[PDB]
Amino acid sequence: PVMEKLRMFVAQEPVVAASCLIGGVGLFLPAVVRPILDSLEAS
Amino acid sequence: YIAVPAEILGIILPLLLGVAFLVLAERKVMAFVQRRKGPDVVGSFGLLQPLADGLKLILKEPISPSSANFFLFRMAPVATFMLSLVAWAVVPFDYGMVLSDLNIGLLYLFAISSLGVYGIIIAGRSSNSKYAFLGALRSAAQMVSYEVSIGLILITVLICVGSCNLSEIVMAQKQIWFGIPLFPVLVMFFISCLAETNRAPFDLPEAEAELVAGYNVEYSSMGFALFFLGEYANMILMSGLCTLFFLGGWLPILDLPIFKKIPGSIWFSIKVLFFLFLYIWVRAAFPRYRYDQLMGLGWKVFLPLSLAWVVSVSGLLVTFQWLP
Amino acid sequence: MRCLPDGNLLQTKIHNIGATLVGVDKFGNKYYQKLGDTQYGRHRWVEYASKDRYNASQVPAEWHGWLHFITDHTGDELLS
Amino acid sequence: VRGSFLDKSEVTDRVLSVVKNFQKVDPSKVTPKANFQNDLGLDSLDSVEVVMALEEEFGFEIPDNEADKIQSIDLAVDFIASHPQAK
Amino acid sequence: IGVPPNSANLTEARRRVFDFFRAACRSIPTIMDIYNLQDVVAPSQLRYAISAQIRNNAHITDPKVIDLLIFKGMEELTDIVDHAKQRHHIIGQYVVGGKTDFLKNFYTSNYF
Amino acid sequence: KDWNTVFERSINTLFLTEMVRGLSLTLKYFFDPKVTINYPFEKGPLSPRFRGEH
Amino acid sequence: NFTLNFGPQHPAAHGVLRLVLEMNGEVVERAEPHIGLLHRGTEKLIEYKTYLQALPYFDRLDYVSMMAQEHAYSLAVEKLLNCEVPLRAQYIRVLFCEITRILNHLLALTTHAMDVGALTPFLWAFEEREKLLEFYERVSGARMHASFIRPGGVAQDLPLGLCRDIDSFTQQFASRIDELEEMLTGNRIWKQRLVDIGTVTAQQAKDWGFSGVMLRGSGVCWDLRRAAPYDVYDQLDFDVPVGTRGDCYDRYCIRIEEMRQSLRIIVQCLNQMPSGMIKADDRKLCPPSRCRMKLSMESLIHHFELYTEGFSVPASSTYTAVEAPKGEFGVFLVSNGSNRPYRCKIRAPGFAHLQGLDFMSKHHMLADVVTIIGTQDIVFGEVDR
Amino acid sequence: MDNQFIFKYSWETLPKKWVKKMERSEHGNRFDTNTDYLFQLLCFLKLHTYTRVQVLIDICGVDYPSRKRRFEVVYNLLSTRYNSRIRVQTSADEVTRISSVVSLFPSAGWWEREVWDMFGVSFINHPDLRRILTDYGFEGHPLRKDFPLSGYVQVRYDDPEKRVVSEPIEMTQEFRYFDFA
Amino acid sequence: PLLQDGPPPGGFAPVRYARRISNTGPSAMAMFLAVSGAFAWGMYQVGQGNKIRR
Amino acid sequence: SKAAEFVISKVDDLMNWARTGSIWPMTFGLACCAVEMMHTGAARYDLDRFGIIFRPSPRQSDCMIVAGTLTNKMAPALRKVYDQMPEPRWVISMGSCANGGGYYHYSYSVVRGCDRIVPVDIYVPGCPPTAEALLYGLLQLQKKINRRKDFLHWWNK
Amino acid sequence: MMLEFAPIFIYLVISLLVSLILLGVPFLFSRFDIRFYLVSILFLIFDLEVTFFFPWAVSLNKIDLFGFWSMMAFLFILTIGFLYEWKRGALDWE
Ligand SMILES: CCCCCCCCCCCCCCCCCC(=O)O[C@@H](COC(=O)CCCCCCCCCCCCCCC)COP(=O)(O)OC[C@H](O)CO
Ligand SMILES: CCCCCCCCCCCCCCCCCCCC(=O)O[C@H](COC(=O)CCCCCCCCCCCCCC)COP(=O)(O)OCCN
Ligand SMILES: CCCCCCCCCCCC(=O)SCCNC(=O)CCNC(=O)[C@H](O)C(C)(C)COP(=O)(O)O
Ligand code: SF4
Repeated sequence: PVMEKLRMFVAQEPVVAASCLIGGVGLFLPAVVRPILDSLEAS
Repeated sequence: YIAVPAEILGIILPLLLGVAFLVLAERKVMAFVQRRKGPDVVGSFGLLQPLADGLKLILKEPISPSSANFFLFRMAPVATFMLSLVAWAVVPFDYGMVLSDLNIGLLYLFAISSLGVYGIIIAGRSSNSKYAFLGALRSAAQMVSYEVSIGLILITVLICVGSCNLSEIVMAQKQIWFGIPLFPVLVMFFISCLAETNRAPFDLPEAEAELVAGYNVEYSSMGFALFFLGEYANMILMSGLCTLFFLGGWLPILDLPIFKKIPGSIWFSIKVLFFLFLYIWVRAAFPRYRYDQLMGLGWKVFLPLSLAWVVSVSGLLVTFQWLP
Repeated sequence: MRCLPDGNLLQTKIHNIGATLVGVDKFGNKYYQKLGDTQYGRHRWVEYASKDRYNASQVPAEWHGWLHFITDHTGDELLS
Repeated sequence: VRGSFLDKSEVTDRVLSVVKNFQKVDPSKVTPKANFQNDLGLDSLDSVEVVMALEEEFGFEIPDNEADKIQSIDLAVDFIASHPQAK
Repeated sequence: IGVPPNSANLTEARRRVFDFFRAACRSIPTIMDIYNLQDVVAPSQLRYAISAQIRNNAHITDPKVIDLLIFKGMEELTDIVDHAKQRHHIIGQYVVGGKTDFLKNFYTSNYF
Repeated sequence: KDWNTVFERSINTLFLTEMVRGLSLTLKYFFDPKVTINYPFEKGPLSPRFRGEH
Repeated sequence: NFTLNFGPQHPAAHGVLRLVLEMNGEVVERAEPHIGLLHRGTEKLIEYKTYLQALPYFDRLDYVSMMAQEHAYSLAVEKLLNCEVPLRAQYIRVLFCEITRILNHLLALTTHAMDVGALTPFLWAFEEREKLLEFYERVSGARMHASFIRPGGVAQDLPLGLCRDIDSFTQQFASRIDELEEMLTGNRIWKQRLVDIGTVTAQQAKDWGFSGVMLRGSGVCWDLRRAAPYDVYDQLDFDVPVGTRGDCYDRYCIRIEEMRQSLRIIVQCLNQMPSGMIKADDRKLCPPSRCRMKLSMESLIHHFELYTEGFSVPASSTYTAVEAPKGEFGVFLVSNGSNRPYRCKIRAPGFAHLQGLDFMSKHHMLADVVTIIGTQDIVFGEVDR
Repeated sequence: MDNQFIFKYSWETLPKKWVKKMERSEHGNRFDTNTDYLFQLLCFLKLHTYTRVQVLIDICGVDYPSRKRRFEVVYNLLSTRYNSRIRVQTSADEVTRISSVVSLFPSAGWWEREVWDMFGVSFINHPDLRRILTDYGFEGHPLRKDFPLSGYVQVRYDDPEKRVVSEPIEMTQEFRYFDFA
Repeated sequence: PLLQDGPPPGGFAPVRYARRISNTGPSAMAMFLAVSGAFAWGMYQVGQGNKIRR
Repeated sequence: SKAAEFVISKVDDLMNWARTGSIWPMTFGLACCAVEMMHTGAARYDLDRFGIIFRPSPRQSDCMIVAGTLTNKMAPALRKVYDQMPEPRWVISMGSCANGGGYYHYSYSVVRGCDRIVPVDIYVPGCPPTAEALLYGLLQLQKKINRRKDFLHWWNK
Repeated sequence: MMLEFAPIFIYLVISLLVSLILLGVPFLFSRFDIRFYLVSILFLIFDLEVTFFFPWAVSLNKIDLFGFWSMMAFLFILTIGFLYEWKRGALDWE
């Protein structure tokens, strides 16, 4: 039942969770969005 | 080069005056929050208080305890004071108003900050007092701990700007002040500046009542004054750095002719004054952390958040091709 | 000109603005009051005759009670 | 070469002198076999005194459960002459 | 560690006396260092003073009095060592480092 | 317990919301008049019962 | 283990506080207070005084809660004399006791807060302290050592207008308490400095003789004003706050609530204050009026007797305790029939509380020691006597 | 739990040889016991279900020079369980050690140190029995009636020795004893 | 004399002793939304400024 | 020397102005007098406004306020702290206890006046002196400091 | 160009002279705590991290995606080390 374990982790470690979200956005954008933007430019 | 010493003195002397009056302003604001007056007898509105205190200090006999580190004991305050002074060589107050237009100025500031720890360490060790030594060790550890977060925030600004030149960092904020998109980074930077300058709520050397002796407890006369002056000059410098990196330095709030009438040095000064007021206000508002709590905050909160902001800013700017 | 070095005297000169002269004693000290409410209505003070070398012990007995809110009688009424 | 025990003759002379110059011991009954109580006119307090004097002169502490057996000069010299802590 | 019960008889009290005397004598070098006495008095004179104090009370026959004297001696030794009050010729209560007495006292005052 | 309450706790912790109120009411006293007495021109109140110099 | 010898020779941390701590790094292994630095021989001095001359010694024991100790000593003397106090005097006594409790709690809370780095609440609270000192001075002519509460009642009646000014103070004091609280109560730094610091179980509190806030913080509902009431406390409404965690934070909250309840009691005393005498009417133990002594022989004789020899107290002995701001303050008084106390043993709560510092501070950080000292509310005048 | 119930129940339940004197008075219920039974009596009162005397409020000495056992040691105790107070007393002399009650009440530690400092009564099994109030190296026991009010010595700074030192007292104006009896 | 200091007829006006509740303060979503929107729009502006500088 | 004396007097006036305008007392808070001293430093009297700042270390202190009873046990600690104070330095005795032993004068454990341990410049009477009385005592200290002629005495030595 | 460093040297000389004047005018009238070593080690590691960040930050416009991901891998290794330190209690000062 890992959907309140994540809830508990966020409640108890807000700083670590926020850091993971911010850095994960920073990693997700070049990994996913950038190739999409490059593909839309080719066509 | 013959006129260079005149420029250097025109920096150093008004800075020393500004520190002398920052002490008075701290006392005044603290008093007014506390529903009292603060210095108002020595001179009109207490404006002669700093000169009297400095005169008292120079007229005080030096002690120089019978230690085996006679040279080091007096040189430590000299080191910290000189380091506090020399950071201002690269600080621009307006377009073209700067002593040294260093291309590597950001890293130079980081280096000066990293050098600041030695005065405290040497004062603690040379004083021949276990309490001073322990306090100095704790203060040094705190400063090195928060230096990591300061450096990472510097990297975030550098990614946005693409140059280590402080004037270029200012002029890169013509479109928008960096403190608007990076507001949490600015809050983090201000807190890290508080911790790095041993200021409340991080002022361990001020916690004598908490059985925590400061690193300068054995100092008297002008060595103690040198430590104090270096600390307050560093407070002014941290306010200036907050202004440069996030509030657009000498730039006006809005790119309009009405705002462009007033000189850029005045904009820079006003922002610096706001940050100094926040220094005093914070000291007036809150109690202090324990050493262990603030170390935990340094390593467990500010480092991960600073690194995350580095990653997020760089990834976003690379993705949409908004790099400088 | 004593205001520039002596900030204590400056505060008295500022707060004398709008004040009422209540009396003068045998040493030339001047006594003022406001009749407002800032320090819970306590608005009595003395301007010492000597603008330098003033000292609290120079207040005579007839005015000491008035100055310390011990009595509402001024020095003049006590002397009469 | 380095050793770990003081020489027997040296310890004998040292203890003999300590007993001879103590307070109440005429340097004529002090023989390398003389007993503190029976032959030196010393009470138990004085014998404890002498044993404590043996400690200072050789720079180390003699156990309380061992001092009860040092009753003459021969037993003393037997003890200190083989104790490594003796100096 | 804790305060022991009163000595049941003179034998065990004498044993406690000997233990106290050993503890007092073994602390002499610490006292010499603390008070800087190297050039003021020999360690044996300290030992002799302690033993003389023990001897001046050799007439006591009540074990409880002996136990109390030992307790007080331990407290005085502890204060001498742990909380030394340096004077010059005086440690705690001991001075360290042709006419009869009546004439001297008479020349001194009327209160003998 | 619930995503909304956990989110509200996280924001409050991250944004130092409770530290703002202390700053605000410290600033309110900044503009109010001061209680300091301008000794020796002004004195504190005393009563006829005051026990001073015999 | 290393040994840090901490003596703050300044009122930042008491002033005669002297601590020997054994540390394992920054962790406290054992705390050993060294006391007697303010031992002034009070209990010996009292035996050389008449019962009236002894009274000012009690102002100087817990010299932040002056009138409370005055009250306790007067009660002990009244108990041995079987002396009846008039109701108006009872009400004045309780009113001043609760003013004293507020004076003590303000000082204790804000000196602790300043010790852990919160500077402003001290100034804010000390202005209110100044207002309460003015009530002390208006009734006694002294800001602190009033010697106002005496065997038989109080020294003098209230000056006209005092009750109105006290009412004016009460109308605004709740906002001052609220400001102190908003500065401290919810602040994350304040909670981090006080939560789970110096935990005390109820069994530990009983074992170490804890009283007052030090005992109620551990969940033990015990207040002498309700358990063994005196004066007019049984005619008054107030709550007894108790803790649930037994730590420094609970004790801070309890002290705040106690200030609120003291305000409540003061309001009730102001409204229920009756008219009549402020001194017991037995003419063998109380001073006559100035005009009576100048007009009547019997009065003059009694005045002469009272101020030279003092009254006698029949041979007896008893222990009398009150709920002082710092906890149970007790006096063991022994009388031999003469005009001087034969023996006066003073039972100070700070003596028990400071003795508990060793077990309270075990395994805590160095910086928590001052926090624990502050939560104990130690004044060495009563610890040392 | 009133003082009538405590008096009657303690008479019925306590071992007889523990209590020599029992007083019931509005000044307090009082039990006097020999020194050898003090510890057991206090343990009984603390542990027994119908007494639950859990708090030791204080211990103090009283000097009676006219008595063969001049010192009287008074134990003031409290039952928060039953909202009642009890006083237990025993007598002592200058050389007879009495039992410590630290193992029963940890609060006793310092009160016993104080009795020893002020009066000179010693306590068996006390873990750390040294003076607590007087100056280091103090001689005598100040609360004894024969100890003079100003003591025997005073202190002053001595410039030649560069230290504070102790000398026999010298009084500029002696304490005046006013005998109104 | 017969006049003593005491309450007026009817007693003194009632006084509050309990804590007063101030206010909740700024919403969490509002602060999250303001910071997130400022970040997004400001980073877009940073890109525009970088283009102009280039 | 019609010109040297004027310059010397001006120098001494400057030194005295500096030393009176920045007095940094260390507080020896021993007993009840320390509470009135705390009130003197509080908002109503605000010793800060006279330039008076209280220091934790004797090394940064120009003045020692002895506020309360001095016991024989405490006297060595007071003297050692006084001996760490750098020159020039002054001592203010506050309250009857510090002045002459006060209510405890005849006790076996009390020093009969702190002037038996350290030289005293100003005595502030009272038990306790009011906060305003302490402020008056500090103004008397200023008056004493303003009679100094250090530069003139050294020029002539 | 290195021309701009000369004013810094002259500034240092003047600041030193001011220091000597101010300091010299008044002369006219055994408990090893490993956690400090550990915090020193952590500071050393993240000091080198900042060092390596500087050229990367100024070079992002030229190194593009490859440089970004190479620095990301560097950071991944160092952050695994940081997680190891965090779990082992190197970041706890209690
Ligand atoms: C704290 C943050 C942790 C982040 C951890 C997650 C990321 C770790 C790095 C994982 C490797 C890359 C994963 C990302 C996948 C997307 C890669 C991608 O987008 O492809 C680009 C190419 O990306 C790469 O090839 C870079 C790979 C990074 C190297 C990672 C090391 C992998 C193994 C190396 C072996 C060497 C031995 C290791 C020594 C220890 C395309 O670029 P281009 O070919 O169009 O032009 C090149 C560039 O734009 C101009 O300079
Ligand atoms: C024009 C005005 C400009 C003003 C500029 C300066 C602003 C003022 C700064 C000073 C404010 C007062 C300073 C005194 C407080 C110091 C104490 C800080 C304690 C601390 O850091 O706590 C941590 C949270 O705060 C933190 O973590 C702080 C960093 C917060 C960064 C936010 C990170 C996420 C933001 C969301 C971004 C999302 C959008 C982008 C996608 C968590 O530690 P704890 O132990 O105290 O926990 C207990 C939580 N109750
Ligand atoms: C610097 C110094 C610090 C420490 C100072 C300590 C001062 C302590 C002063 C008090 C010491 C005492 O008297 S402690 C009490 C001493 N009193 C007794 O022992 C009485 C019984 N008598 C005997 O045992 C024998 O007469 C005896 C000769 C002693 C031995 O036995 P022998 O005949 O079989 O040798
Ligand atoms: S002089 Fe009075 S107020 Fe001051 S410490 Fe002594 S007894 Fe307390």
